[PDB]
Amino acid sequence: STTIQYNSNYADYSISSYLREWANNFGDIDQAPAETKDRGSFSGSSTLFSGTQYAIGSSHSNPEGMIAEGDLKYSFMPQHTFHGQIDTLQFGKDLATNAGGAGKHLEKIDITFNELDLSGEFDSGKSMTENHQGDMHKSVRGLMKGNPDPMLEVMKAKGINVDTAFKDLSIASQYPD
Repeated sequence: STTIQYNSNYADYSISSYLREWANNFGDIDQAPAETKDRGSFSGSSTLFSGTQYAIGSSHSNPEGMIAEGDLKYSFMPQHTFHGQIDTLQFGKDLATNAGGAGKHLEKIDITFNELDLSGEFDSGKSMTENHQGDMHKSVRGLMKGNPDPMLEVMKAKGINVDTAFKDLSIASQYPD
């Protein structure tokens, strides 16, 4: 089952209120110019467009960031679809690089989803419109564009209550203080 760990400073927030705050501050990646448009980084595999971790911070001089872990694949040219399976999804602030030999961490961890089972399939013979409708792609793309609604819809479809405060959510445990 999906469970959640949360920093006690967010005990009164819900998934919805937290992600709306996080996404507003992360901002829309597509409104950043190339020089500062940070498309994130993969680690965990010896190749460029896939990995066991994907980490991305705001392109708008704000500290918000998110980390996904799982079997993470990006189809690159020509359909640019994120697919595979996200097992862990973490939101917070202040991404920093781990020691080399590797990946990133959030210096301020706010919310972590454990065993999220957020997946998407890619079929090169389907259109870009259809491939972009996979749960993993639409939800992560939306967050990158400052829009938490697709991820919230995916979480509701998983039976996760996105309106309950973390302190009252039966699947959520506070991080120790």
